[PDB]
Amino acid sequence: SSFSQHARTSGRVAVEEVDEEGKFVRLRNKSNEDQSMGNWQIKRQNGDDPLLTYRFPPKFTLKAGQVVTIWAAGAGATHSPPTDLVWKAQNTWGCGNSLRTALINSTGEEVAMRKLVRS
Amino acid sequence: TSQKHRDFVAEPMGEKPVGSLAGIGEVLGKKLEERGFDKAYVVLGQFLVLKKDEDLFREWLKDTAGANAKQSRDAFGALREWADAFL
Amino acid sequence: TTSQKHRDFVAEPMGEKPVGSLAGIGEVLGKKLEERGFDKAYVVLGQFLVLKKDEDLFREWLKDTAGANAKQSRDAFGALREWADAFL
Amino acid sequence: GDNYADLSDTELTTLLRRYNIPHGPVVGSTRRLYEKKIFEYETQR
Repeated sequence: SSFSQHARTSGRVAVEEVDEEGKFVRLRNKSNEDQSMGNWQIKRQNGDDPLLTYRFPPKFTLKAGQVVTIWAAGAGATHSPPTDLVWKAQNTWGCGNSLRTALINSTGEEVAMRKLVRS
Repeated sequence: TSQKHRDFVAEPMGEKPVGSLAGIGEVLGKKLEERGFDKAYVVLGQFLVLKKDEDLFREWLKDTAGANAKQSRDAFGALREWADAFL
Repeated sequence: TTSQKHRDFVAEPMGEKPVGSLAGIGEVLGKKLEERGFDKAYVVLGQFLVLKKDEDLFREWLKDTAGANAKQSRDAFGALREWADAFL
Repeated sequence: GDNYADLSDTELTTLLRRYNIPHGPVVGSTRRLYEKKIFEYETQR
């Protein structure tokens, strides 16, 4: 699909799917235990563009095995916590030939990443 | 691109054996282990101290463990893609 | 007991950070490492990995190659080791 | 015996720089490779 994928997951939550056309980022708690994600951040680096930062609410739990999808404002999704969050101030996650989406925890450490790169 | 390449570059390598690296066939992998490059990360290290340079790396792999051109090309390519994603 | 420099190095992939970003690499030490060709942190990572993450070989190499003292080689080793456990 | 194995790591680096041979640092696992580069360079005059 022109994009190759590379992923690192060091804790319970993975960056499971990144839409190539910038509509959403999808996280999955791939473990059997709930994950507190209060004040976690998704950081999206597209090529040489300015960095995009989405902050989770000060309290947020991704339950065991469950998924949360963060939608860009332009996708037209329905805001419905905790499975579907809309990023109302940002129109797209961004496109290009190198899309890097990192999950950062509350103390500033990168705990998961998914990178898409096109030939 | 090969399956071995895609499986190696898709995720962190940790302590995978040197044969997990694309291009590392059976004899090549045995020769690398005898020379102390038993894990993929040790070959990564050599790639990094050669400053990711293709010609230096492929010449080192050929002279140290007898890699042919296709093997050294695929090992180099796999390490460069891995490092671009994970370093 | 851990420094901000250390915490910032192990928190994320090192990419193309200069050698001076690694914990324990002070001003004089980093300049001597750059003169020996170690301009980026990842080149020091490379030497760490080819020495098979061995503490004694790595710290002795850093002392004899670039004049690092015991505290500096301890902190650089610790930060490289913790980074590799998290990201390699 | 061999003028290339007897060079110190510093002298090796000086020769790599003097001859404009692209290189990273001289370490144990790169010593043999750079000795060969200098040998080949000096053979091509």
